[PDB]
Amino acid sequence: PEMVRGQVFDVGPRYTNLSYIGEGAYGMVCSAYDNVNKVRVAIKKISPFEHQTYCQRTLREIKILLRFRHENIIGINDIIRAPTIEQMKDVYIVQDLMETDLYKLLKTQHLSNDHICYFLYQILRGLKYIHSANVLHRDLKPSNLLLNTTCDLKICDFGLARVADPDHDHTGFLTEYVATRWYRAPEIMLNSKGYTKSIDIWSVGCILAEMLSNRPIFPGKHYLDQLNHILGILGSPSQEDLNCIINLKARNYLLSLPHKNKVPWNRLFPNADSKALDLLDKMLTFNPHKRIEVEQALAHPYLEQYYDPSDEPIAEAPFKFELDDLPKEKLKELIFEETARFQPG
Ligand SMILES: O=C(CN1Cc2ccc(-c3nc(NC4CCOCC4)ncc3Cl)cc2C1=O)N[C@H](CO)c1ccccc1
Repeated sequence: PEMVRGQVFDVGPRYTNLSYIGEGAYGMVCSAYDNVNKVRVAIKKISPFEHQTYCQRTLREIKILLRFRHENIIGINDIIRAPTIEQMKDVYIVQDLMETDLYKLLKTQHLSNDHICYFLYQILRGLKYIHSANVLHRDLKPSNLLLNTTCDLKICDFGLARVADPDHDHTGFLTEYVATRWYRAPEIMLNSKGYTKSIDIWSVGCILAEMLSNRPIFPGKHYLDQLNHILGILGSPSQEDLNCIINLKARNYLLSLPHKNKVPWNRLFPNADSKALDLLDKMLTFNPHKRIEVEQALAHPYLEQYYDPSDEPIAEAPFKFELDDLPKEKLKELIFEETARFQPG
């Protein structure tokens, strides 16, 4: 078999001429020539069966992405694994190959207002579909937005995604959380388990802000520093928004802080389109109940040149699947079952 940077890449006969793309905790990714469709593809090798939480992510990723079909959501084209559970140590997930991601693009490229508008439109168009399936992405960030050579955008990495559960969203103050720090909504640190659609809109707000300046808007250096940054720009919460936080630890923390005034968006972003800043403000609302929803965001005047609800599809039914209690050994079985459709047969 072909190897790349040490690892065996058992992807043939269909996929040949591998080039290394990158690596992480997930595994390793290469481009490969697909000998059926005659295009290069992305292939990521995942080796998760020795820890339950890698199994969870892999299964969430697989189940969600096979059910979803949308232009602004990365699909799964093919999955390669051994023919038996016993022999299955790796899963190879085949996906459309994208030129870059919004993280890499933001470190080197100034975005025109027309690019920001188009990228924001596509994020929200994909997110409309996600939310319509009652799913929360929960880790939206520049590196999870893939881009092709014509700036078409696809949301990727559904391994932290959850079915929405707003009746069980409440928790205590400083309750530990998994998703990416700079894009975490203020309520995560105060009283939310991150089980409502509003968590994703916050992350989109952060991404909008970052597109306007090429710098993260709330670059907290650790867990409660993240609220420090947030409140440094939004200013102190209003009496009404505070009264919505019934948890006493969280409310009294907020009351203990000196009063801070709102930094106006147009001084933080002096060159930004004023409509973009109005939408930003509505996505970066402190109170999650008052935060704009995806369909409202799409209908915002900033996006008028693209808004077309008949061309912003929704999912055919809500998604349902839970996984926290299931062992490593059951999750292997489910990944095996979920990938069977791709086997010769
Ligand atoms: O799978 C992932 C996360 N990842 C990693 C990755 C790498 C590359 C591409 C990708 N990249 C490109 N092009 C690139 C060209 C170079 O510039 C950048 C873009 N084109 C297409 C794709 Cl799909 C996509 C992904 C993705 O979704 N994590 C699973 C589930 O959470 C997981 C499972 C178990 C434990 C931990 C995590």
